[PDB]
Amino acid sequence: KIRLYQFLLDLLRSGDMKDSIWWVDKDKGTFQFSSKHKEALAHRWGIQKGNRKKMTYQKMARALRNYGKTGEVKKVKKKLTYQFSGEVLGR
DNA sequence: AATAAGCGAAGTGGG
DNA sequence: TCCCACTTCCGCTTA
Ligand code: NA
Repeated sequence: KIRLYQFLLDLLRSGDMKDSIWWVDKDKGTFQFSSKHKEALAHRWGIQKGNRKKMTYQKMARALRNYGKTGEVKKVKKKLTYQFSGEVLGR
């Protein structure tokens, strides 16, 4: 199945949930979730994965934090904001 | 307090 | 066997 970082990058490229997620500086790979509309995007991730339970933004962000060490996605010190690596953006 | 974002041991999937 | 890539659960911290 698709990886979480790829699901997010694909959404940003397609624009299909523009009210839930958006680029901040696409050249730098920085993006931000909507405070009010991020849960709908989390729900979509869980359904795409076929997980047993309903996915929540909290659980999705718990997965996102695990990318910090390997580098695919890092948290930015701004509300709801993260940054893809150059390697992820290049692929 | 109420609300929200952010943080970081065991269970599940598919190798 | 034992890692992948999360998922789920739980408790805590900061604003
Ligand atoms: Na939140």
